[PDB]
Amino acid sequence: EGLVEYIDAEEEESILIAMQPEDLEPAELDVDPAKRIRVSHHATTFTHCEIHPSMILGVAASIIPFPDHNQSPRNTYQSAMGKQAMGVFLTNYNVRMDTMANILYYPQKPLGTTRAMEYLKFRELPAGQNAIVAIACYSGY
Amino acid sequence: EKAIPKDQRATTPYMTKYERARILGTRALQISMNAPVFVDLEGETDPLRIAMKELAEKKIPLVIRRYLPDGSFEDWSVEELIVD
Amino acid sequence: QNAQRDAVTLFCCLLRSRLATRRVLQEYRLTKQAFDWVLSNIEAQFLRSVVHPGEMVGVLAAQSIGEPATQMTLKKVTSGVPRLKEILNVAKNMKTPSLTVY
Amino acid sequence: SNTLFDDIFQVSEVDPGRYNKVCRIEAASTTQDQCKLTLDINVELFPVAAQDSLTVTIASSLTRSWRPPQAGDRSLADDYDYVMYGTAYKFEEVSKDLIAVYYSFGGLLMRLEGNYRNLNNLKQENAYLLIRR
Amino acid sequence: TLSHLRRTNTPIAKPRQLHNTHWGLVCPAETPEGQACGLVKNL
Amino acid sequence: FDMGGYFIINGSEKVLIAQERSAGNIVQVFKKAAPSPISHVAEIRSALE
Amino acid sequence: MNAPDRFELFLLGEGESKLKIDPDTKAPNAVVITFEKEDHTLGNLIRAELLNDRKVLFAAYKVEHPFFARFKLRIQTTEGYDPKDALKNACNSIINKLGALKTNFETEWNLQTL
Amino acid sequence: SEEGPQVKIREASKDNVDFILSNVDLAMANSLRRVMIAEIPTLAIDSVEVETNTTVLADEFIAHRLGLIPLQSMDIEQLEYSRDCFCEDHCDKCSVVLTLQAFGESESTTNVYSKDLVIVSNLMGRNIGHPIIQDKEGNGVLICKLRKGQELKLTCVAKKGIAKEHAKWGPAAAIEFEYDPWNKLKHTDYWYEQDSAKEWPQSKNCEYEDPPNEGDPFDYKAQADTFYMNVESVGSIPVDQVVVRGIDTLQKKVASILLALTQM
Amino acid sequence: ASRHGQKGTIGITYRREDMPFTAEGIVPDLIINPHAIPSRMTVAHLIECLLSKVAALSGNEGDASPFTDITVEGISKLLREHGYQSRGFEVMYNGHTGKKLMAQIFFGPTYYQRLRHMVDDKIHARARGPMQVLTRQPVEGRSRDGGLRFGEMERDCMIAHGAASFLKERLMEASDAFRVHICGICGLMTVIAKLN
Amino acid sequence: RGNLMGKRVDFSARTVISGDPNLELDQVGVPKSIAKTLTYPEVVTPYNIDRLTQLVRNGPNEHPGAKYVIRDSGDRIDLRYSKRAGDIQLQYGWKVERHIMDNDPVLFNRQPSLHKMSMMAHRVKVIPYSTFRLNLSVTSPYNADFDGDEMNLHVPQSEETRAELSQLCAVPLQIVSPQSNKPCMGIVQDTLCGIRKLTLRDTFIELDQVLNMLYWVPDWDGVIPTPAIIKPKPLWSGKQILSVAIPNGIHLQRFDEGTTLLSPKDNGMLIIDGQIIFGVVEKKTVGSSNGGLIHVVTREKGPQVCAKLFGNIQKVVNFWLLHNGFSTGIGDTIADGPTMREITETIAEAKKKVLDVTKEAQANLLTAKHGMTLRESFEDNVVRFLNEARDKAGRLAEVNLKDLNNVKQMVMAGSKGSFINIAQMSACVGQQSVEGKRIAFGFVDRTLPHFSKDDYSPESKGFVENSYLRGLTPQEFFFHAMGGREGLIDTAVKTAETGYIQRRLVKALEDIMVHYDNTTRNSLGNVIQFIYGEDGMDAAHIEKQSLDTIGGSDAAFEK
Amino acid sequence: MIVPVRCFSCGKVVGDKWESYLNLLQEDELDEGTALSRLGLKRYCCRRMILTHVDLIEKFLRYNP
Amino acid sequence: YDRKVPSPTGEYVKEPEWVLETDGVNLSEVMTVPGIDPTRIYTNSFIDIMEVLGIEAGRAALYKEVYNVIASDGSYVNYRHMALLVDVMTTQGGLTSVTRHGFNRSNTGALMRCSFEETVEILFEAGASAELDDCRGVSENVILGQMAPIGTGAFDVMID
RNA sequence: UCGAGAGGA
Ligand SMILES: [Mg+2]
Ligand SMILES: [Zn+2]
Ligand SMILES: [Zn+2]
Ligand SMILES: [Zn+2]
Repeated sequence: EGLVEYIDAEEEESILIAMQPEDLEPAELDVDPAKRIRVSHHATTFTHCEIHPSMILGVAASIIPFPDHNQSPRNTYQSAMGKQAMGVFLTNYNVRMDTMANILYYPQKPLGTTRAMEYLKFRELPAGQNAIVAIACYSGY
Repeated sequence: EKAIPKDQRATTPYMTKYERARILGTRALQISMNAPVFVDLEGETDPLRIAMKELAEKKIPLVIRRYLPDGSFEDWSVEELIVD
Repeated sequence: QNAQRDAVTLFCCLLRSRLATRRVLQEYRLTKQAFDWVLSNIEAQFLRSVVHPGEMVGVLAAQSIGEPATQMTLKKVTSGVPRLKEILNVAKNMKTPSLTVY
Repeated sequence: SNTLFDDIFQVSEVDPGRYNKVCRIEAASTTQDQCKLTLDINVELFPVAAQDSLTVTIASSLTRSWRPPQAGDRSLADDYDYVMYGTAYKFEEVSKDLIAVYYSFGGLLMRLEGNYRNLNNLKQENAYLLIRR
Repeated sequence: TLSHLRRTNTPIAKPRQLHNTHWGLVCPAETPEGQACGLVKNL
Repeated sequence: FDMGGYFIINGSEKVLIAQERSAGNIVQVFKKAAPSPISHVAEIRSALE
Repeated sequence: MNAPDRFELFLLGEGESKLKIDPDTKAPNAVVITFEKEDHTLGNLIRAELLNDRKVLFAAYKVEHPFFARFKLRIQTTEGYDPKDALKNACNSIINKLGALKTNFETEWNLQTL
Repeated sequence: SEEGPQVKIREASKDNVDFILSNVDLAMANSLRRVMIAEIPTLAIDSVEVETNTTVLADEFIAHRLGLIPLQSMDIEQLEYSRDCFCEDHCDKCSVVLTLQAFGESESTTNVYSKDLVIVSNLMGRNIGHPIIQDKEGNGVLICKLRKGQELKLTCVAKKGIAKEHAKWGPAAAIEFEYDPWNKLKHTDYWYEQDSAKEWPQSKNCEYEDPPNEGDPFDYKAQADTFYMNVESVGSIPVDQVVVRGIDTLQKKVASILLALTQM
Repeated sequence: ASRHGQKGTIGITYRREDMPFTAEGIVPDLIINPHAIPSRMTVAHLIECLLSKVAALSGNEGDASPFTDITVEGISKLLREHGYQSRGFEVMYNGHTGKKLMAQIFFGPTYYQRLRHMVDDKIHARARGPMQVLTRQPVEGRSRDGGLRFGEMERDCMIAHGAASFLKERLMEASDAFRVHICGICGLMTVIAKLN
Repeated sequence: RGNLMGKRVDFSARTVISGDPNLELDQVGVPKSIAKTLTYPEVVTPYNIDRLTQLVRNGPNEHPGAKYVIRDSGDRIDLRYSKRAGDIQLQYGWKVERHIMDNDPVLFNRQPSLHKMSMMAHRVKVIPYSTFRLNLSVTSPYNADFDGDEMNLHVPQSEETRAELSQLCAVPLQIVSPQSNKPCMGIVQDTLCGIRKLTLRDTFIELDQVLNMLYWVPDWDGVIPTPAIIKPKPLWSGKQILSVAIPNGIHLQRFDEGTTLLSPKDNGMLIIDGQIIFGVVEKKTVGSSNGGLIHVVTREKGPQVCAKLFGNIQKVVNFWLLHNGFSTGIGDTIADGPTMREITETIAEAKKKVLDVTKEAQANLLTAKHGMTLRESFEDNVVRFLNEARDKAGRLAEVNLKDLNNVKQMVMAGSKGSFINIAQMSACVGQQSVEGKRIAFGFVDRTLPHFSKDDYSPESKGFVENSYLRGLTPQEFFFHAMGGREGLIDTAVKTAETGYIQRRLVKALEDIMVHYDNTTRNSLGNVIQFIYGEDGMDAAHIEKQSLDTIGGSDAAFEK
Repeated sequence: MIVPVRCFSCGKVVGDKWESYLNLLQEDELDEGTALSRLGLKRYCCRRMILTHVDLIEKFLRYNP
Repeated sequence: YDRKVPSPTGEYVKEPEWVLETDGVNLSEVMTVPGIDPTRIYTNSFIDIMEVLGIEAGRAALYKEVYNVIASDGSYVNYRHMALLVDVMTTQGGLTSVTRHGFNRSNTGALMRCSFEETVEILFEAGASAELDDCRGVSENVILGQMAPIGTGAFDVMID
C-alpha cells in the first residue's frame, strides 16, 4: 500500500527519521518533573518515522525491564546471563532425547514485562521465578 | 677447601625467618620418625610445637651454613643464632 | 662501615630530631628508666626491620608493580598501561614525547 | 574519695549537630565569670533547653565489673536527674593561672575552663559528671 | 535459542566498537564480553 | 513454539552463523601510513555477483 | 550431596547429652552451657527471663555458626548462688507463664463464637 | 483471670485468629511465634511408592507435590514418630498409608484432585490422614491432569514430623506480629523523605493504643509488653490447637531442660 | 542472578522463622546485600521491585517497556493507594529477637533467574590417579578426574615466599617425580641399567 | 613452559567460594566431601598412634578417617576394600594417609595469582556444605567476590612443607604488605558500613544488647565496662562497647578536616589504651589505610593478635548491625523536589553557554588559543562546560541528601560507593566519549538520522541530560551503549597486556634475591644493588613518619 | 508446569484455587485483582503465585503419547 | 607551576613560577639555549636523557616516569621495588628493556632465558656455543625439580 | 590423543 519502507544501512544516510509520530504535531509549561527531558526537535523536513525505538534491542535485551534506566554494561552483562537462565526451553522436552536439559519446576511469567516480550513468548514460556527479594543487611552471609 | 674463620664473621646473628622455618621443618620431619626429644614436653603431641619448644630452649643441635656469593660460607650454630 | 653509616643516615636524622634534649624533657617528660627502655626498644625494633637475607626481592618487586597495573583503568598526556608499555620496552618513538622547560 | 568540683551554670546555646537525640551545650559558671564549659548532652534522657540554670558536679566514685542497681541497697552519691562516666584525655595550659580540662564520656565530650580548682581534676580515668534540677 | 539464531561472526581498524550505522540493525549492548566483544554481534 | 531455522546433521541441530564481510565492488579511499612512500590509495574489491 | 540431614537440627547424636556445663575459667561464679540442638527459639527466652531475676549478674547466649544448631549460654550471679538455681528459676517461671497464657486463651476462645 | 499473660481475642475463625496478647515479655512472643511455625509437629506424606505413572510429569515431581498436601493431624499426639517406634519400616501406630489411583477415560482431561486420594491403613479410631478440603466445590487440591489413555498409580506413606525438618509439616501459614504501633518506644527509626507521619500510614493496631503527646518527652523505662498477633492455619490443625500446641511444645522444650539438668 | 547483572551465589539458607518477617508475616524468599546497589548503578532492578509490587497487589501486569513515559512518582502514588510506603520500604522485625529493625527494609517481588552454574557439578578434589602417558602428569580436566594446575603464575608466588621445599614437592613428588641413571663420562642418559 | 615450570599437581581442589562472618581469618571452610578425598601421609609415633589407629578404623566413607596405610614392605593397603580393614595394628614407622582435619595448614589460591599474597596458608575448618567458606577480610588480597568465583587449595605432604605454610606462608604474616607498605586486608562491606552506624554518638545501646554483644567477643576479659550514662537509664555508647574488641596498650591519633581536640563533627580519631576517646570509625580508620588500626596492631602487638582481632571486630559489628538492620531503596536516590528544578535549570544555564559559544564560533570570532586549532578549541570549551554541568548537578544532589538515605551511608564509610554514582543516578549521567572525543559522526556529518546534518549541539554529540532514575531517551541510550562498549573493549584489552607485563617483570627479575651480606644479586653474581632498597631494610618495615627538622621557621626550629 | 500447592514465602495452600480463578474470569468477567481477592489471597507473597502462573501443562497433554 | 620553596625566614612557602611544556623532544639543543635554567630542565623521555645527561640521570628519570604512572591512579608502591626494576634495566649499562631481545640475551644461563620466549632458538644457539649453566638460577633448578637456592635453599644445613 | 567452537571469575 506504500505506508512502510525497507531502509538499508546506506539508504538511511539520505533520510531524516523521527522518534515519535507525535513529532509532526503543531506547537504553540505545565509538565511532570519526573519525566525524562526530551530535546525539542527543532526539525521539520522528515522523511520516515521510527516504528518504535524499543526495536533497536535484540531478543536478549528485550527481556530487560527498564534498560533505559540502567547502566549500559549492565545490560551487556545481563544479555549473556539471560541465555544462561534455566527454564522451559521446549514444550516437547519429554519427547526429545538431548544431552542436557534442565527445566524449572514452576516457571512464572514475570510481573514486569517488556511490551516487546509478547512477540518472543516469554510470558508463554518463561525461565525464572517471581522471587520475593529483600535487599537487606542480615547475618553478613 | 677455604673457610671463613669464626673470629671474623659479619652475617646477621639473628636468624632469619627462612632458616628458622627450615630448621623447624627439619626438626619436625625427623621427630616424626621416632626421633629422640630433647625437652620435657608438657604434653605436647605435635612435632611442629615440639620443634618450636626445643628451639625456644636451644636444645636443637643443628648448624647453618650460610653461603656467600663468592662461594665462601659461614657456619652459624643454633646457640649463636638469636630469635626475636 | 661507611655504607652502614650511610644506610641509616635518614633514620638517624629523624632519630636525633625526635630525641632533642629539650624535647626529651619538655614535650614529653621522659625519665631515665623510660629513656633507657626507649633506647633498647628502638635497637630491637630496627634490628627486626632488617631485610632477612634470602628474600626473593625481584619477584616480589615485579608482582608489587604488576598487581596495581591490573587495577589501572579509567592534560592530553600519555599515561596508564600504554605509557607503562612504552617505559618497559624502551620505545624509541613515543606517542607523547614532551619536555618541560624551567 | 569525695567530690572534686561543684559549680552552677546557665546554658547559652543548644546545638543539635545533625543528631536526633544528642545536643551540644555551652554554659559558663554564673558565679565565676571567667569559667565556661562545653559538653554533649543527650536530650531524650535529660531535656536541656536554652537559658536553663543547672547545677553541675564531678566526683571520683559513689577493674571491678558493673553491678546493676538494686532498690536503694547500692546507694549512689547523687540526687540528680542526669549523670555520666567518662575519662580525662587532655589538660590544656591555656595561659598563666588558667587551665582547661577535656573529658570524653564514652563519645560525648566535655571542656572546662578556669584555674580555680588548683586541687583535684587529676589525670585519672575515674570521672563522673552529675547534673541537677 | 532465538538469540543463537540471530547472531553474526566477523572473522579477523575499529571493528569492536559500536557504530552510528548499527542503530536498529544490530542490538546495541547484547554481545559476548571478553575474547570476541563486538566482533560477534546479535541482530 | 519452535521457530525453525536449523539443520539436523548427524542428529545434532546445527546453526549457520551469518558471516560478516566487507562489501564487494565498492570504491574506498585510505590515507596511508606516515612512514610510507605512497600517500593514499583507493581500493576496489572486484568479485562477480 | 553435602548437606547434613535436617533431622540433626533437633536430634542429639551419639553420646551428645543435652547440656554440657563448663565453669568459666576467668570470671567468678560464671558458667558456660553448650545447649545442643536448640537455638534462638528457646535460648532467647531463657536469657530474657534471666535478666528479670534481680540477683542475676550476667546472662548471654550466642550461636557459633547457623549451620550447626548448638548455642552457648553463660551466667554469673551473687555469691553462694549457683547459676543452675537461677536457670531452674527461669525455666520453671517461663513454664508457669506459658500455662497461665494457655488457660487464659482457652477461656477467651470458648467465650468467642465463630 | 489467671495471673500472667492476658489475651483478648479480637476476631476469630477456624482459618484466622487475631488477638491482642497483653502483659508478656517480648522474647516469649518471638519464641512462641518461632516455635508456632516449626517445632510444633504434624503429619504429612514423607514416603511414596509409584507403581505406574504415564503422566506428563515426572514421578519425583508428583512426590514433591504430594508431600505438601495438608492431611488432618488433629490427633497426631496419639500417633508416634516412625523414627521412635519399633516396626521394621512402618506400621499403623506411626504411619498412615494412602493410595492414589487414576486413569484417563474421558475425552476431556481427567483431573486428580486431593479427594481422590484414598486411605488404606487401619485408622484405629483417630482423626488422622484426612486430606483437608477447603475448596468450595469440594474437589480440593489439584495434583495432576491426565489425558485420555494416561494413568497414575501410587502409594504414599504419611509419617509424623515437624516443619524444622521439612516445610510440609508446617501447621501455620503467616502470623502477623507488630507492637508499639505509634513507635512511642522509638523502637524503629522511620525513613522519611519529607514527613514521617505523611509517608508511612498508620496500621489498624494504632486504633487501640493511646495517641502520643509530643509535649511529653521520651519515656525511657517503658518496655514492650502488648502485641497484636494474627495466626493463620492450613486446616491441618484448627488455629486454637496451633497456638495451644505451640505453647505446649514450648513448655515441653523447656521441661526437657529441667530433666537434663537433674541428670547432671 | 537477576535481569540486571546482579549475579551471585547463595551464601546461606535460613528457615522461615530465622528470616526477618514483615508485619503481615510475609518472609523474603531471598536476601541480598545493599552494597551491590551503588557501585553497579542498577536502578532498573531497584524500580522493578516497585512496579512488580503494585502489579502483584493491583492484579494487573507490570509495564516495564523501554522508552515509556512511566514515572516512579506515579507508580508510588498507586502503591500508596495500596497502603504501603510509596518508595518501597517496609517495617521489618528481626526473626531471632523480634525487636524491630532500626532501618526499614526495601522489600518486594523481583523476578530472579536460576543460573546454569551449580556447585556440585563444579566441586572437585583429587589425591592420586590418572596420568597422561606422554608427560606422566595427571590428565587435564576434572571430567577425567584429573589434577589441577600449579602454574608458573603460582610458582612465582611460591618463589616470592622463598618456600623452596613446598615448591620442590609440587614440582616432583606431587606430580611427575622420576629417577634416571646417567653415565658421568658421557654426561647423558645413554646408560643402560638392570636393577634387579 | 607448561609441563616443566607449571605441572598439573595432585592433592588439589576447587569450589565455588562463599564468605562467612563467623569464620576467623586464617580458617578456611573446606567441605567434608573434599576433606574425605584429600589426604596427608602421617608417620605413626607414640604420641599419635592412639588417635591414628582409631582413625584407620573409622574408614574413608565418613569423616574423620583414613584411606590408605603404607608399611615396611612398601605396598599399599587400600582401606576402601580389604579383608584386614578392621583388624589393623600399626607398628611404629608406618605411614597413614589420613584425611585432612581441623587446624591443618593448606595453601589457598585464586588464579590469576598476581602477587605472593594471592596464595597464602590457611587453617582447615571442615564444614558441611559444598563451598569453600572463607573470611570476609581476605577478598582484597585475592580480588575475590562471592558471585561464582572459584578458588583452589593445595595440600602439603611433608613436615617441612607444613611448617613453611605455617611459618612464612600464613595469613597473619601477610597482613602487612611489602608493596604499598601498609596492610592488605581490612574490614569490608557490612562490617565497615556497620561500624559507622555503631560508632555514632547518637547510637546508644541498651543493657540487654550489651551483655550479648560483650559475650560475642571471643577472647573477653569478663569485666563489664561501666556505662557511659548511669542516670535515668544505664545506657551504652556504640564506641564504648566496641572498645572491648581493641586490646589494651593500642594508641592511635588521626585528624580529619576541622578536628579540634573537642571534636564537633565527631570526626578524626583519638584512641587511648584500647579505648575510643573520640571519632567515628570508618575506612580511613580501619580499612587498609596506611597508619590504620590494623597497621598498628600487626607490628605493636604481633600478627596473631590482629588476626584474632579481625574476627572479634566482625563478630561484634555484625551482631549489632543484624539487629539494627540496613537496606537500600530507590527513595534513597530521589533528590529534593525543589532541588530537581534547581538541577535541571543549572543544566539549562550550561546548555545556553554551549549555544552562545557555538554562535560565537559560527561568526568566526573565536580567539584561537595557542596550539589548538579552532575546532579543537570549540571542543575543549564545550566538553569542559558540560563536565561542569554534570559535576555541579551531582554536588547539588549530594549536598541535598538527608542522613537517613542509605547510599550516602555506604559512601560515608567507604563500604561501596563514590560521589559520581550519586550524580549519575540522581542528577545527570553525564557525557559519553569514544577514543577521547565525544560521539562522533558515523552517518555523514550527523550522529543519528533523527538529527539534521552538521549539528554540534550537546544533545546530538553524546550528552545525556536525563538521569538513570529519570530515564535515558532512545538516542541517549544508544550513545550510552557506544560509551559502555568502548569501556568493555578497554576492560578486555587492558588485562591481557597487564598479564604480559606481569609475566615480563616476574621473568626479568626472578633471580633477584638478597644474599647473606645485603648485596641484592642474581645467579650470575653481578651486583644489582649493594644494599637492598637503598637502606638495607624490608618493605613492611616502614611507616610514614614526619621529620620535624625539615619544615618550620628558623626561629621555631631554634626555640 | 502445574499449579503449585502452596506459596513458597508464607505457605497458604493456593493449589486448590487455580480452577476457580479461571472460572472467576471467564464467566463473572472480573479483573485479576478482584479475582485473586475473591479467593482471599490477601498478602501478595501468595498472590503472585497465581497471577504470574503459566499453566504449561495444557501444552504437555496435547502430545498423544 | 605552584612550587613550595624556602622563604628567607626558613619556613616553606609557595613560589609560583611560569614554566613551559613542549610537544617534541630535542634535549641536546634545547638546554644550551639562553634565558632558561639548564640544570633543572626535565624531559618525559628517559632515552634522550640517557643520551645526554648520563645513565645515572636516566635512572632517576626512568623511576620518576614509573612513579607518575602509579601515582596518577591515586596509588603508591614502595621505592625499593620500582628502584630495583629500574636498577635492573640501568645496571646492564644501556637501557635494557624487559623484552624478548632487549634482556633475554645476556649471560644468565640457558634454561633461565629459554623459559621465556625464543625457547628453541635459545637452546639451539646455546648448544651451538656450548653454553655453561651454573644452575644457581631458580628456573634452571625448577626445570630440574631440585631445591633451588631461593630462601630456604639459600643455606645448607649440617649437624654440630 | 588432535583441532574446533560455546561458556564462568
Ligand atoms: Mg567474580
Ligand atoms: Zn510402626
Ligand atoms: Zn657415556
Ligand atoms: Zn503466600
